[PDB]
Amino acid sequence: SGAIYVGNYRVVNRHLATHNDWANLVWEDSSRDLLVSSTTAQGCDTIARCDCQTGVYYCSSRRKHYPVSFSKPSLIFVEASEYYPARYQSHLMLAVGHSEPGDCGGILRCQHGVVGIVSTGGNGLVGFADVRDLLWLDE
Ligand SMILES: COc1ccncc1CC(=O)N1CCC[C@@H](C(N)=O)C1
Ligand SMILES: [Zn+2]
Repeated sequence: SGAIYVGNYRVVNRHLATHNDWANLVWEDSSRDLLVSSTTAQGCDTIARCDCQTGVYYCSSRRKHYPVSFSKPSLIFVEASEYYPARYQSHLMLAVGHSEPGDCGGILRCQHGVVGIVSTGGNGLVGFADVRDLLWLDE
């Protein structure tokens, strides 16, 4: 679990979005596993605007943060779940690192701010849904 709170928006994994998220829907993209909903309270997370390929992510299944090198956002094949059939997930960045399904939502951050959130994993890899291209989150 986990979310990013920026201005009047909450960014979550689309597969973990709640009824309140879908009733206050701003934007969603199944191909990215992202959903953004509106909030009443103001958020203070800073979104990174950069091409960093190194950062730190939170891993809830280890109660730890790990430093990683990650790939640039791209289309990557992802196995089926109860949420999606097998498909290419877009804007996904991969790194070598531990993850489990409940780790989705953990933040990846560089020195500039929030880069994205854990969205996939398996076989010792972890994948993060990028948010740095969503320039509208700041206005
Ligand atoms: C962090 O995720 C995991 C890690 C290890 N084994 C499995 C997982 C779970 C996983 O990959 N999922 C969860 C359901 C949505 C899927 C998607 N984005 O299409 C990804
Ligand atoms: Zn950066």
